[PDB]
Amino acid sequence: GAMNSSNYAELFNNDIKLFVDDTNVYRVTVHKTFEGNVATKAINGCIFTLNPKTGHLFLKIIHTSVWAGQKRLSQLAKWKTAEEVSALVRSLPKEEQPKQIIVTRKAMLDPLEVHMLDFPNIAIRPTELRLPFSAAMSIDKLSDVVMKATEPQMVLFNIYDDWLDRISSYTAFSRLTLLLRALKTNEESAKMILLSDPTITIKSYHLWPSFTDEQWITIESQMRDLILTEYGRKYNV
Amino acid sequence: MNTVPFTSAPIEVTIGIDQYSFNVKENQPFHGIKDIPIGHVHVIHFQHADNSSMRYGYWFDCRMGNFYIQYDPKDGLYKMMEERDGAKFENIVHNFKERQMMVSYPKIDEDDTWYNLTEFVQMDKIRKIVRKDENQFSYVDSSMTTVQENELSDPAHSLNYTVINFKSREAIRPGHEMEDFLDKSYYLNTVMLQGIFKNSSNYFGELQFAFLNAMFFGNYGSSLQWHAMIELICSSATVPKHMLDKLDEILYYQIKTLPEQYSDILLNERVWNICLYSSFQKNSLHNTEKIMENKYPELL
Ligand SMILES: COc1ccccc1C(N)=O
Repeated sequence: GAMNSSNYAELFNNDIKLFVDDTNVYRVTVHKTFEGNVATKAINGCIFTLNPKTGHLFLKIIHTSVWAGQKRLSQLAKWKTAEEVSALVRSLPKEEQPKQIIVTRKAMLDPLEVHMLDFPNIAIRPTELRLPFSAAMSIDKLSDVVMKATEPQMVLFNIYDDWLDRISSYTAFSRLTLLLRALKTNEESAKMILLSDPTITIKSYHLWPSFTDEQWITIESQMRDLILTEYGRKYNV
Repeated sequence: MNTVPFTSAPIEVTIGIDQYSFNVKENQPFHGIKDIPIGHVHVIHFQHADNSSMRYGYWFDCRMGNFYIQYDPKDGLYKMMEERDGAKFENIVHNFKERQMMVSYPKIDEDDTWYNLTEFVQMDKIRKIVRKDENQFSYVDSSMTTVQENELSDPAHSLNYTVINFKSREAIRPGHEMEDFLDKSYYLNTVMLQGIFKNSSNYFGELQFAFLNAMFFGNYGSSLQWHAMIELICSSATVPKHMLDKLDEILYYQIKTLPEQYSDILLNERVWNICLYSSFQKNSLHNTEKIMENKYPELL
């Protein structure tokens, strides 16, 4: 059933599972036409499919050509997401296929369940957690590969860099969701935090800066301040 | 006109015959029902005065044999039976018509209600849903589960309705997932009508039988089946025009006949609001939408 604060450690057990977030699949800019009407222009999107235990991120880039000539794109986008996740599962060896897929938005349940009828043993689950995966496009290297794609493409990342060498997957996921929550609440501030000190760099094969354990504690504290702050500037407290 | 005689009425019981019903007191001199119209299936049904639990009854067609009811004090119910001996049955029934010990099937001449509720229902198809092949009539009660219910526990006592499941490999063609889920015409027309039911008359027959078992016995799995068969049609963009017109008439008479006080349990709010107001056929059921809106505006 649904995933929530009570069964949170289940994410880091040894049953293969994936989170699927569809919030960046169908992306548009809204603009005025010469006649003074409004139109949309689609831009490249991505499916965010993440193993929370290992950090493996299957980033399926959604090129705008997939929308050409199609109607009801917000609905199609959920079914396209489900088709691509299904194709991903089918491409994995049996022993790498997930036992559970957790969708971050409940409108993905039926599209994914229907595309996975062939996999009766894979549980499709919602969640009550408000996860900040929409902010994935605030990670510069992920945004860059999506916007440069000229065709459909799958790119594989580890969203934890090398963190699992030093911390558990529970702690790495907590760090990831704090970073992403901050980027979602105030992107400018969050990004200022992560890069202010020019001596801390991002390795070519990484997404985030190479912080020492001590510097991560500083960083993490500065993100909780930001999130609390913005919650002030928002609600006035 | 045919007759369903009774040996006796040893226990107080409300007896239904199709959409009619009457009370019989314990050991009252009741010996059955006469003037039953030939040409239709019928249902004779029972609710004991001491235990409203278990409504039960028998589907039958008098063209298929001579049937009578006898109370079994061991199993505690009124049982339908068949008499092979015609001459004896005629001779025993006549004795009763002479002593005026029978109630008359009370059909008003203007009234087509029973025809309109059973137009496509045939005994041969009832007997495939209700498997008990040594009898020409079929027993149904409030508690019997359907084959699909048993998949989600006695198989001999099941209602073998056609399984309908919108998220099933039968319903959804590989590669047409979105198309087939959002527009069920493939499942309705190819899988169910051409494949399983063969024609729409057989589909409507099962739909009508499911409704009648829901209404007369409060059979929950039959109610599920009735709504699923409605929803499969309403959720199909492509339906033969004659089928939509006939469905409108079928449902109209079902909604007309439904007890006003059972609407809360016998009508599924989601299915009806979807069918009448969101589905492909939202504008194709004029008679049904008008009676629903005037009789059950709360549900909507
Ligand atoms: C003659 O048919 C019967 C056979 C046994 C008992 C009663 C009946 C009857 N018709 O009521």
